[PDB]
Amino acid sequence: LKRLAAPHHWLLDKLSGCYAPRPSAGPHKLRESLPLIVFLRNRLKYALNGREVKAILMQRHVKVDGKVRTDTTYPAGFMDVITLDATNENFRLVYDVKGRFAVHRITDEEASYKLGKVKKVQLGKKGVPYVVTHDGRTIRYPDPNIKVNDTVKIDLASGKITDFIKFDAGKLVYVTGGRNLGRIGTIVHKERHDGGFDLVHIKDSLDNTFVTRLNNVFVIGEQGKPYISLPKGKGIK
Amino acid sequence: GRVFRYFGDKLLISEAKQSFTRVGENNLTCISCFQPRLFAYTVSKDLQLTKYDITDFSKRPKKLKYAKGGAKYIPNTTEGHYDEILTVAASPDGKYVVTGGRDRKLIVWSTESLSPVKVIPTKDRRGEVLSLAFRKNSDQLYASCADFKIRTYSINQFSQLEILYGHHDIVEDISALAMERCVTVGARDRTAMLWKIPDETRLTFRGGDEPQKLLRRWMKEFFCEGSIDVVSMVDDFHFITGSDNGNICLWSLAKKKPIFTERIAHGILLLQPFWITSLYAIPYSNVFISGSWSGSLKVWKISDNLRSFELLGELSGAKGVVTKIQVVESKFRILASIAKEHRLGRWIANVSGARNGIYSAVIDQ
Amino acid sequence: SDAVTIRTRKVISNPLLARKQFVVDVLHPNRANVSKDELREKLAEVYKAEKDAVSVFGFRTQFGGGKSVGFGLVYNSVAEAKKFEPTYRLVRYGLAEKVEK
RNA sequence: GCCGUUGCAUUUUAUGGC
RNA sequence: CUAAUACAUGCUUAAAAUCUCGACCCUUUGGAAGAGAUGUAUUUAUUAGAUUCAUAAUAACUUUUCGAAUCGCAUGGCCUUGUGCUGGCGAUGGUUCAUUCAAAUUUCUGCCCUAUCAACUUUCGAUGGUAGGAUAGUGGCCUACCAUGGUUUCAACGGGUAACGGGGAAUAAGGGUUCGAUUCCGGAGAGGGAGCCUGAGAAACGGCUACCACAUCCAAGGAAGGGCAGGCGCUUACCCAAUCCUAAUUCAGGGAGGUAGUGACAAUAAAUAACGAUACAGGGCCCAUUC
Repeated sequence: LKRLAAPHHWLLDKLSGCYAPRPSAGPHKLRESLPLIVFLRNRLKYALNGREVKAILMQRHVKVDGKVRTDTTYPAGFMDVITLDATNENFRLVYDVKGRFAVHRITDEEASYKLGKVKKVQLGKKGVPYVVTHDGRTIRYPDPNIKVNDTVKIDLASGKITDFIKFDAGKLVYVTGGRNLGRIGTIVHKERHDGGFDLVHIKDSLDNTFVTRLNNVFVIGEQGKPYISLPKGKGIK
Repeated sequence: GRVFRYFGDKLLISEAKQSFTRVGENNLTCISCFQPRLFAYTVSKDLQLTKYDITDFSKRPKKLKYAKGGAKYIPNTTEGHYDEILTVAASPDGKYVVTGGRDRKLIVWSTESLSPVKVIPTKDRRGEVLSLAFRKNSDQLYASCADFKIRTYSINQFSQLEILYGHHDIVEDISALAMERCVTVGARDRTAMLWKIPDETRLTFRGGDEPQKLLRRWMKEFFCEGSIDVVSMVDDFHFITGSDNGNICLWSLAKKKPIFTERIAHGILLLQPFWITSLYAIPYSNVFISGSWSGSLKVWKISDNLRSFELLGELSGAKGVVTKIQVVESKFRILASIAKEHRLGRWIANVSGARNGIYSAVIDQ
Repeated sequence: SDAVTIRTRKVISNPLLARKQFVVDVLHPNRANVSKDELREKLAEVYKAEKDAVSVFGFRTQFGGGKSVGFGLVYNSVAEAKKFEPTYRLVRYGLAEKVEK
């Protein structure tokens, strides 16, 4: 990846180089994830060089969602738990009110799960069904109530399902793409749109409405009462 | 830090212990008292430093040690003062105490054996020392200089840090706290400036309110600001100044204009208002003490909202020109250096009770 | 030798690299462009580890003279200087051999 | 610490002049 | 002459093994005659799908494919000790799916002017359907049959803009200048031709064979490169320390990248002196060229 071709949510300025760290192939997309090299020296700033990254990578300080991933440019995406065992830090990757990834230091058991919207449900080999989440993870043997547009609280010590929340009106949403990235308000109503592009209307606790696609609507809980500690700013914008 | 010690009401003022000591010097310019047993240091225009012990609150300050220079030390690398010493300041470790005056040098002294441990040339014919102020719990010397400078030293290593420029007349008064900032006045430019040492910036507050507009006030219901004589820092967010016409100006760091100005304090006696010749606040408190040659130290209580201040009272035990105020505690012991004339060699008129010495006043609770 | 008075600010504990980063300030009245060697000596006596546990670089001086600001480093041990430092600075400090090719 | 004056009688305490 | 990282060979373990059920007995922390069943790739056919996809059996198919003779940290567990079972930590391949990176087909939107351009296309596919071939893939994409069709007046098509195309970068009327040879990509060509290859991704010419122009060497048999850049006409060196990419990959590399040469059409600051002192000496200077 080249510079002035890197996306805006990495917060990198026009000087200092010619190329950008291209996100590697992985469970997340290239456009809505932030690489590990961009995470530690450009957000947390505790390294200074690109060479200083690989020294930290080969000392096993870091692990993403319980797994180390000691590649330079691994695409850590949304709801990912980056864990610094040295100095005892835990992190959750969440967007700002402007669309950029935020640092939110989380607790020790809030770092023991994540929330995964399932993308698709099909009947696998030998009669067992399976769900496929948005973060490149598959879970076989699901609860048969779980279908598409449902988020799943994931165990993170095993690949098993601990909780699921169905896509309903009045359940705590979070925008994951588009112009309205980073807003909350649990649902106004739905539009069918036979032919795709399904519009879900959201009005916040500060009583203002907006329109996003069904692509971007990611529920995280019930009204009020979230299932993850939200940063300051509260997605109200 | 902000103002938190609220004890203006607790001060029993009317029965404060008042006493006075006559000393063997003419025209004592300053007094500086250490608190870690408590010490005291006095310099006069008779070329002398004198060390007192004031750890016993019921007693007058008894004599420990004293040192007087002479005309031997005419050159400027001599280890002694050969002219009037205008200010004195003790280091917060109790190990050194430095003097300087019209001999345009800076002589650091040992508190133990009273020996000249350092002499520093200011290297300017206009680099006269006027006020030395130490940062609280530090050794970074702030030196007001008559060539419109502020010179910053270190004590433990005896070096020079940096110099601030900017004023338009002679910097008389400078006050500091434990942070790295200080307030200065230029005393005829009719402004005061706040100095951030690492930021190397200044914030300039402006006096000079015309009494003509006050004559508008005289239609609604005085005297000229000509010389901002003293400045004192109450907290890191506000300060005060004392003028040549009885007005005492309260200042906020968010206010370009005076957030308060008190009208005539020590009074008059066409007519002549008294000069605000001394001004010293108790640190991080709401209480401050202003002094004149009128004969009574007037003490004032800052309001809780930092918007006005109110009279605590008057202490009439000290007749003569009050040059410098020191306040120590444990109870409270007030010391005041009373000289026969003003600090600057200035002329004084018809003073009742011409005497030289130290005022002491103990206030309980 | 004019009371060097090396001042340090911006101290942040960095235990994941086992170090403490801080901006070195070098006031030097009547003294010009002192060293890289004496600086590592005289800031290791406020942290009290060793000379070769101290890295330093940078230092574009003030215009005219009398002030110099660079960038300083201190580690927890000698072996950390052999792992966490760049390869040419250790040759510069003397702690390594530059295999020329 | 120059002088005067008062209570303890001067060390102690208070006041006037240079 | 002779090795393996070469070629051809075979258990899937204590008699296979593991699962369910069971006429009955007994209450249980249970036990039984007998009764059923089990890995897997390719092509076609049938049927279930109640609540042709998945899933399954069925009947055949293929050169009938696979089925752990593995690797390291340690020289590993266990008994009266058997050709024993395999392997404490985690490592590779193989079966199959999704994802990621992409790649390919596809929807809509989007530039000047022009009727002094009113009809365009068919024919040997233009339009539709049938069926077949072809490809990684649905599809007139291609071929045989049948029909005579499809677009268009708030405008199809024909035609000019010497700007190879836009997103974009500066002055900042948005009209405009410059670049579009663009910072990102798309079309062309590597002497000209046809055929052929590798890789998931090339139509590779900065891959191969052959044909054609075409020249260099010759010991006279034969062997060989593709007519190219660069400069004048108006002297070009060093280094992977940073960014990113690659790695037999914490080593190093990069005709990626970074660092010195070149100077009156212009133009930029200011140096070539500053301050004192005395004895001699005056017909010294200006205006009317005048008087």
